[PDB]
Amino acid sequence: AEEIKKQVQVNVDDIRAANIKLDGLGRQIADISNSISTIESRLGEMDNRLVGISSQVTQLSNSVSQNTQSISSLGDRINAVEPRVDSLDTVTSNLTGRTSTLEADVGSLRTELAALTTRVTTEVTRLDGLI
Amino acid sequence: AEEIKKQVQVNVDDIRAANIKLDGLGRQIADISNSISTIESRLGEMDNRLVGISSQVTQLSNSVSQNTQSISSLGDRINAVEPRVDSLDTVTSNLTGRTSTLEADVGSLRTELAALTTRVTTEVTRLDGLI
Amino acid sequence: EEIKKQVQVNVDDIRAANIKLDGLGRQIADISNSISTIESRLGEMDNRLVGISSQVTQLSNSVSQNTQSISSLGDRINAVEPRVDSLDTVTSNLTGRTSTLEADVGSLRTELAALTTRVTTEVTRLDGLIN
Ligand SMILES: [Cl-]
Ligand SMILES: [Cl-]
Ligand SMILES: [Cl-]
Ligand SMILES: [Cl-]
Repeated sequence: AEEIKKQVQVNVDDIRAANIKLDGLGRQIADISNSISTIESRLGEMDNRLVGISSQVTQLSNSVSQNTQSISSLGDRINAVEPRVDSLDTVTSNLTGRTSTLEADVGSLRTELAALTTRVTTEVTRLDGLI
Repeated sequence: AEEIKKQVQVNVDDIRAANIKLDGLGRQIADISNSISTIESRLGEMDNRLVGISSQVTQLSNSVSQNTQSISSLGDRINAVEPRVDSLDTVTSNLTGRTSTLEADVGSLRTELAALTTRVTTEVTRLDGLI
Repeated sequence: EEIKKQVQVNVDDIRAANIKLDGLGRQIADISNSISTIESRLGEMDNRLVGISSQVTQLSNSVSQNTQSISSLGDRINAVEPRVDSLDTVTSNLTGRTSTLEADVGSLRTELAALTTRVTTEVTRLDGLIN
């Protein structure tokens, strides 16, 4: 029949349009599959960056721990030096005052020795004059 | 003719069902393309975040490097101070002994001069008596 | 006859298109699984960046404490050094004053011995003139 042949031909056409659509979707899918492989490789490149940064942070963490310890060692050394310098300031104050006292005492002894030298002359001259 | 007509309608229905299913698959693919765009935008935000993290790690590294150098300089300055304080301990210990010796010697000279002073008085009184 | 054959060809073509549709459906399901895994990897990456920044901030605070300690130690060594320089100078002046005292006391020692001998010489002489 005429109506039957016409519908059959419309179905042939519609099956062709559905196959065009299937071909288009297959290409969209293939391209997406390929693009996800590149995204996975972009993730790998970022993973590589993070491994290098983490390695640098761990190296810095070790350096900070060494420096915390070195600072503690320097602190023990300056802790120890300071009282030794305080003690030298005390000993030098002590010696300065004792040196000034010696210089006064030697000066007094020098003048007293000159007075006794003069006295021996005075008295010997006097006694000699009486003889 | 009858069987043909019935199968032609089954084909009309099956072609329409295939089209509806193809349209549903197209919408699933559009959703995946949207998921891909979001993933790419997350990766781009991570790249941008890495500019700040790299900058911060480098700033930290440089601060640690400066501190390592400061510790080295301070250690050299304490290494230089220590033997100077050891030297001053020696210098002041030897000066202390020389100051104590001078104090004993000046004390002895003072008492020896007092002995001679009285000897002069005694001998002059004696000689005066004989004249 | 021709119509009957074309209708069965359409049945065959619809069945082939349905195999392809079912295959594409499964390929889309697989791609959806790949996307879910990528989203999980992004979540892990996001936290790996948060973990690095957390560690860098913590380390920065430890470094700040060490920079502070270094400044403190630097203030202490800056203060100690001029005190040691001063002790070198003061002890050098005290040494010169001690050497001068030793020469002066030595001289007064010899002079006092000479005056002791002079008193003996002169008393013997005066006794000789009287007796
Ligand atoms: Cl290391
Ligand atoms: Cl972050
Ligand atoms: Cl950071
Ligand atoms: Cl006489």
